[PDB]
Amino acid sequence: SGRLWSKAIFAGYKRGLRNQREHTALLKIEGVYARDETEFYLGKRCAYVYKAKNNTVTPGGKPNKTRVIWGKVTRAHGNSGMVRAKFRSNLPAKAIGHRIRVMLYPSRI
Amino acid sequence: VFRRFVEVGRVAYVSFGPHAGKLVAIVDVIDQNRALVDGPCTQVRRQAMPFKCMQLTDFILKFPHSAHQKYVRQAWQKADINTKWAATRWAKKIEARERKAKMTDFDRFKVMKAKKMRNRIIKNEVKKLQKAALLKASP
Amino acid sequence: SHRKFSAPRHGSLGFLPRKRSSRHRGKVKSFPKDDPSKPVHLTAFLGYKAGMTHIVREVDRPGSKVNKKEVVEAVTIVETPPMVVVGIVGYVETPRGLRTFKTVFAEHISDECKRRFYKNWHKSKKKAFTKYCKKWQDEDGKKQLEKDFSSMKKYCQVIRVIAHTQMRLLPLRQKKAHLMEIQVNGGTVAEKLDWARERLEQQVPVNQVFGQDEMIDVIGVTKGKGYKGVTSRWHTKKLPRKTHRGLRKVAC
Amino acid sequence: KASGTLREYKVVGRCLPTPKCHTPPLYRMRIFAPNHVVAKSRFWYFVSQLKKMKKSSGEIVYCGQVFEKSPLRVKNFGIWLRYDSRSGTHNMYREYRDLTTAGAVTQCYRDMGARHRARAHSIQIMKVEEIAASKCRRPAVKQFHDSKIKFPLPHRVLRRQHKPRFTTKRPNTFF
Amino acid sequence: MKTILSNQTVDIPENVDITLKGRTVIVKGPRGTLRRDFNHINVELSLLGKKKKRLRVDKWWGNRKELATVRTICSHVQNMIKGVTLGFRYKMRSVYAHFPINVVIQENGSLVEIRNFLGEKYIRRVRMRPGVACSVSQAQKDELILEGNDIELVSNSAALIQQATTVKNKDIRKFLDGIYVSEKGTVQQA
Amino acid sequence: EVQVLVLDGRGHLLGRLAAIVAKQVLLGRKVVVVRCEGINISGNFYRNKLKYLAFLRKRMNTNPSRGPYHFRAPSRIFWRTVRGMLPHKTKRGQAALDRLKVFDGIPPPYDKKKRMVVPAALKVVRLKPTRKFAYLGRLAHEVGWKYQAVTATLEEKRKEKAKIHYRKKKQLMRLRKQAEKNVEKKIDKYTEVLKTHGLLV
RNA sequence: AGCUACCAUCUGUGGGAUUAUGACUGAACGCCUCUAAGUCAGAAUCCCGCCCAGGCGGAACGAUACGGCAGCGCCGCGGAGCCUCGGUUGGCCUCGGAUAGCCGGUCCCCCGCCGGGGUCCGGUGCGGAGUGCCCUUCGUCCUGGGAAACGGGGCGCGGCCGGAGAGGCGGCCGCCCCCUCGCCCGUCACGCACCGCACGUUCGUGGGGAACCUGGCGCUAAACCAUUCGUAGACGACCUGCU
RNA sequence: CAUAGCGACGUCGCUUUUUGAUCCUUCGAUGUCGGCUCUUCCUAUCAUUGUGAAGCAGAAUUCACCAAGCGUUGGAUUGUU
RNA sequence: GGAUGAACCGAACGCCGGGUUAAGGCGCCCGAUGCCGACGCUCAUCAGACCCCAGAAAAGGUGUUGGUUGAUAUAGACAGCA
Ligand SMILES: [Mg+2]
Ligand SMILES: [Mg+2]
Ligand SMILES: [Mg+2]
Ligand SMILES: [Mg+2]
Ligand SMILES: [Mg+2]
Ligand SMILES: [Mg+2]
Ligand SMILES: [Mg+2]
Ligand SMILES: [Mg+2]
Ligand SMILES: [Mg+2]
Ligand SMILES: [Mg+2]
Ligand SMILES: [Mg+2]
Ligand SMILES: [Mg+2]
Ligand SMILES: [Mg+2]
Ligand SMILES: [Mg+2]
Ligand SMILES: [Mg+2]
Ligand SMILES: [Mg+2]
Ligand SMILES: [Mg+2]
Ligand SMILES: [Mg+2]
Repeated sequence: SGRLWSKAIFAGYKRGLRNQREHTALLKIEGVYARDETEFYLGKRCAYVYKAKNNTVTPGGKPNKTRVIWGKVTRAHGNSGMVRAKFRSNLPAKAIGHRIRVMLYPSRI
Repeated sequence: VFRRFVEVGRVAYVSFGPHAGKLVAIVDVIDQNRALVDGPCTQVRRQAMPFKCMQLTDFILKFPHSAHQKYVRQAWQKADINTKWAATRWAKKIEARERKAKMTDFDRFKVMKAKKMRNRIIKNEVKKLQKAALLKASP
Repeated sequence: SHRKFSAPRHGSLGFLPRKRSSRHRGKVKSFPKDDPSKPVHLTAFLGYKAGMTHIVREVDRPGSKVNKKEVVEAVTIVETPPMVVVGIVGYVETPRGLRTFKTVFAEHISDECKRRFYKNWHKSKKKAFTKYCKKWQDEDGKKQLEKDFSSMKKYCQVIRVIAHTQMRLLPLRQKKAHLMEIQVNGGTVAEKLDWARERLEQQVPVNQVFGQDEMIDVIGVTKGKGYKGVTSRWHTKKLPRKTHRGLRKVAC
Repeated sequence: KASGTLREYKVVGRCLPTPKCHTPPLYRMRIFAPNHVVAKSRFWYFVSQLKKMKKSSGEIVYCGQVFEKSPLRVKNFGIWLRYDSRSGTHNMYREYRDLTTAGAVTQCYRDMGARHRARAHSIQIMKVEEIAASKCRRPAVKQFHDSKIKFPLPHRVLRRQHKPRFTTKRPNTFF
Repeated sequence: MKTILSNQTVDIPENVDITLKGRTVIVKGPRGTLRRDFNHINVELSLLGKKKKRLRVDKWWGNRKELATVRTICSHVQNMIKGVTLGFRYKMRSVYAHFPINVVIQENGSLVEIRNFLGEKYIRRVRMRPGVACSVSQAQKDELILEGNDIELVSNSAALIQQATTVKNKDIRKFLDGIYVSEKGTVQQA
Repeated sequence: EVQVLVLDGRGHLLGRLAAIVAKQVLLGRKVVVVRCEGINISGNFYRNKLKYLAFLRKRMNTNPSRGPYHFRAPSRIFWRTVRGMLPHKTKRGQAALDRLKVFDGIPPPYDKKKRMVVPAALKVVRLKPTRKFAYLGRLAHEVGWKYQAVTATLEEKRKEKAKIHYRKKKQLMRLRKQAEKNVEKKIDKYTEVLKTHGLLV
């Protein structure tokens, strides 16, 4: 019917120059390029959706190749509209530069 | 080449800053970067203001430099700058931006429907005009 | 510290990949710059080094010691049977260089020319260009050929002719002919295409390409000498007789 | 001494009374400082230079900000100062145009830093005075004394270079 | 210091007209048309009157270096007016001690051959800039006349001739030979 | 984004555009820079040519065939500049570098598409009007590039075709304006909705 | 014979931007000034050409496997399925450009009925606007009013044209076969309404590989070794020949 | 005639092709002079290209600039540098 | 943190989650200015760019920018031409 989630990019992990804190990730939401625009997305659920080789059970559906690592936006990062996200398991490094969905679920509007 | 000038009595539109979206009059000039600025009828009290956040309009008021609020306000009210401003294409472009921004979901749906029908009618007329212009045969 | 006496370098670094040539024929690598004011002509030819001899002639060099004098000069004989034109290649200029746009081959490709397309001619079924030559007869293939020539006419900047030598006229063992793209210079693209098209299947003698007492360039592969040391390869100085592990070497 | 937007302070101090003078004289200075703590420190610096006073042997009886008596009027400020260069000390007279005296002194500090690389600890502001437009001496200040001043804004640089970051239309600089 | 405004005005004679296409000045007069663009300078050009034809050059908020360009543009425009009304004529004299410099003016005054400069057998061929005509004066025995509409083109051709006739490997204070611009003036003397 | 971002190289500053492009391709975005001969470099031409000649001088003394590869085409120069801002010795950097295409002129896949512009890299806004600059095409040509003339000829043909297409588009838009004038009694009902909600002033 | 020697003989090359420098016009600084803006000439230097090599870089073209069941190519999205790789979740089909200026439209002059100029009229914080535009997905059934009815659909055929920089694309006609439906506002009720819940929704008939069935139209080849050569050579490699 | 070419008294530097000063690396070892051979690099340019200056008439020479493309040799004595 | 580094700057250490800082930073590599940051200075045909620190002096410049002192000028300066 429609997209129903905001597009975001897994830009990278929270890090210094030479230290990397993989437990939290940095997301670049499309169209959000200022810190004051990020207040809408705080607390929203976010998902890293990908495919694999073996079938896994799908809630309310038949098993397929789709797998999800769930998470949520925790706070803003930087002045340019980055956000920080905590996922149930740390995001794999192959997902850098790939799609994250921000799901609008815990709505406050 | 230039047509709009910084000068006493020139009406400027504030693009950004604390007074964004308001009209002011230039009362005086300070050191090439700032201007003594006064909107008595647009709710901008007299203050310094950089030239970077100004966008000059076509209206020029006639009062001497560094006059008081009384004379600036009479110059503004006589030959009303508010209505003459709202009549311009600039002001109603701003107003159209504002009312497009404040449009709700139901309003977006209604605009989508109206624009759908409008575009279809216009496209049919364009096709008719194209076929009417395609019947040319002249050596 | 600096070397004590100055001496020029041995050998030229302009020929550094001092390796076996990847080709046996010797490719042109630069054709003469094309100017449309000239008449349509070919820019190169293929010959075979027969041998050397010498001649006697009188010199007409004023102010020289040998003016109006007899000289004996060595000459090389290059046997040049007529080339046979069997194809046309169009090239188009791109911001990545010249690229081959379209190739059109003539009907009736000679047997010695067809030998060039086979590594083992003896075992071959001789099938090369057999289906291609059929398109010079049907109406559809002829229309496609006309479209190819029109595309070359309107899109190609330089054109070249495929020409092959005639092994059957030479005393050599080899029967496999030599193919070559020879550039056609001197006109508009349409004019040189018409000229090359009328020369298809035809013979071009060497006197139609080169004239008397003009200076040309010869391109070829030199005589092989096998694996050689530095003394014979770069002509470095031989080390003294007292040298222990060998003297035909570069010391440092 | 660092900076910000400077403020004017009237600082009045005196020596502590002793059984040599029960009423020592009161001394007043204008200090242009970021805040009252720095203002008191600079007051002690200057009165230690001029009189034979110390922060320990004296006290500060008043330190209050001096508000501009006409912040809505453009006026010309002459500033007499001295500063240490890399190779000596020089006295300077500089002119500025501003609504506030403190703003003019801030302009002076920035301009000295820009033109002479003079840091704020090297600069000693010794006089600030509003001057008549006929008493001005700096042509960059004098050229704004036109009752019919008029100039355009010739080459207006786009400052919103990242909203949008990517666009089809190239910017216009003529307005 | 940035100066608010620096302006300079050039009067245009009645027999010549000036057209502005941005910063491209087209000056059309009795002797031809001179066209020159000043797009490398950020100034404002305007034609003021419909009566006496003033052309004003304005520079706003210019520092010392770019306030120097206003009078440069004005002088270039005045030279264009002068070229299209009176033209430019440069008179050169050939000076020599022993070997006479033989000058032959080839096709339509666009080529100059210097033959016997310092007695050497090299023939100097100098090609005039387009629009510049060289000729041999009928008033003086050793004199070239270069005539044209563009002062820069005429003087550039004169400099080409002068630099072509250059003594080398000798004391030039003693070997004074060569062709030197004697005077710069106009045609029609008006 | 998900589409290919096509950027016109004309009027853009080299390092500014290269920084923008490098960040874009590191964010997993397909970027295609066309007309790389139109890229500008701040500072006068002799200075920029001297910089590239110093780059030419830097070569491996023992075996120059292994040394730095000095690419002479403007597209390859810009590609190497972007590679200098990418972490090209890791897999992430190599993938980001793969997501970038550079061209001299505008090739047929992209001459029929709209081209974006980066204002933060534009010379007109990033450079004072009195400063001097160099053209990447001219610098490349004088430092070893061979295809300045043929690229210019093909660009001129492309511009002629684009002028024809633009005339067709103008004629179509004039016809559309005439159509809107022709049907207005049957259009004003929806025109009022659009005007009410701010579309179509 | 072969190899070989300044111990014999032959051959060895063209542009460009410019350095130093000398100048032009010209301010700054009513003069002057090679310099500030703008120009000129300029070299054993520099870069390129000529020349040597030719990328984990491309192009064009040729031939593409049997006389026996024997392999392959194209056409049908033709079917039934497997194995594997995953990304993505509407499109924009394009003036050239200037920036101390632009854009649009229109009457007279010139060039093939369309463009270029000169007017004139508009817009310019770009609204003929990428802060934009287009498409817009719940589906049907009664059922009226408007848009259209010179209209939409054809993985339907046949024909034409344009596009070569990497055209891998796009456009237009003729025949035939459908429905008067799809677009807006209304009338009318219905669909699993799966009892609050995630990976839903697209590209997509995705890419790639083996294999089965089903038809049609087509093809019948080379490379390498072995042998020979000696224009080649440590060995490989290379140039060759073989009813 | 200070400054074509030089430069006293003073004074500011650069270089690491001299010789020192030091002793950081190497004493379960980095083969220690010169020559021969061979390649490359530097410029603080001897020659050649293009220039400027002279107490540059010409010739020769001298000073300086861009400049390291190219060249800088055969011998007697000496282990020699 | 200073790219790199025994000693510099910050800070000293059990295994972790969240918040906030130091010194240092925020075009891209590379987290962070994608602020409509402020005012000036500066063009370099060897520009400049951050403690230790990793290169420079005396002496000059009619490049430009400020400042100090002095002088001339409608009783006509200054510069040009005579
Ligand atoms: Mg030597
Ligand atoms: Mg021995
Ligand atoms: Mg002499
Ligand atoms: Mg020899
Ligand atoms: Mg003059
Ligand atoms: Mg010069
Ligand atoms: Mg030149
Ligand atoms: Mg010790
Ligand atoms: Mg050992
Ligand atoms: Mg050893
Ligand atoms: Mg030197
Ligand atoms: Mg060499
Ligand atoms: Mg560290
Ligand atoms: Mg460091
Ligand atoms: Mg400390
Ligand atoms: Mg923590
Ligand atoms: Mg850093
Ligand atoms: Mg970052």
